Amino acid sequence: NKLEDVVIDRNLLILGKILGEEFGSVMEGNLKQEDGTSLKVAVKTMNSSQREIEEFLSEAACMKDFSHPNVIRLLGVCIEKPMVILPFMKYGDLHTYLLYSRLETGPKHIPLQTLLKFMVDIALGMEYLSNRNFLHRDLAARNCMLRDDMTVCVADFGLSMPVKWIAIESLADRVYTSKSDVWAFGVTMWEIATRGMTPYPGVQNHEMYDYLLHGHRLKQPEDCLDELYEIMYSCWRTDPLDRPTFSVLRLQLEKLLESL
Ligand SMILES: Nc1ncnc2c1ncn2[C@@H]1O[C@H](COP(=O)(O)OP(=O)(O)O)[C@@H](O)[C@H]1O
Ligand SMILES: [Cl-]
Ligand SMILES: [Cl-]
Ligand SMILES: [Mg+2]
Repeated sequence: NKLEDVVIDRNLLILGKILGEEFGSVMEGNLKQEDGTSLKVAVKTMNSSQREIEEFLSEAACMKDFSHPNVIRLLGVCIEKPMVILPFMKYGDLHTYLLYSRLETGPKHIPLQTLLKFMVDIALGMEYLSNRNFLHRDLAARNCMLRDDMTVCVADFGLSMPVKWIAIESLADRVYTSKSDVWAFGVTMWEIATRGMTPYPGVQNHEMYDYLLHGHRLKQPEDCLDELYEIMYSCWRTDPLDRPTFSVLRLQLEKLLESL
């Protein structure tokens, strides 16, 4: 009953072109605001029990209350069939951006100081979520969005295959904790320092557990500072408990950036 303040009236929403397509489609849209003005949004669609539907609205109400510059907001949900409504980020996801920087007509070559700042943004957003015991469960550069001022925010968390982002302990069992998000953040850092390489070249998805079980990890990128590799490497320690917290990671990266 009380969790209806997360619901948006359908006729305040206009749906346009598809941005992306398995168990959902994401579309551009316009949302009319209490302001009277209209905002550009991205809309992701997704039993029929009353117990299961309240569990969704609660989670959504939770996410709508998140307010941090490095965490994307949930604007609300429309129910026709549920659709979650997020602000549209014109500059798109960090992974594509990273690939474009390696091509003419894309952003310029991204210097080290900018790549590190991206990692600090993501660490902060992750620290914010972790502080609220909210597991992300799908961190990767493709899920880090660029705001119009070029700050990075984490996205596509909560509300419920990317094998190469999944921590060893989570491959082995049905186990996902904050330390698994930390593993994923290391992979995301590696994606950023490689300017968008797919993790583990030469390793196939189905080989990933055997490969990790043998103690192999993502290799240091060619010209990336030893200090930076040490930080990402600590994210993949076999024992989840030996991995640093996000608060620890975030300060390590700030101090590294500050040193340059
Ligand atoms: N809030 C948003 N604003 C703008 N584009 C978005 C937003 N959320 C997702 N997208 C884009 O829509 C497409 C589909 O997103 P998604 O289904 O989350 O796929 P992916 O697996 O690439 O992250 C992607 O290209 C993604 O970058
Ligand atoms: Cl590549
Ligand atoms: Cl590798
Ligand atoms: Mg996504």
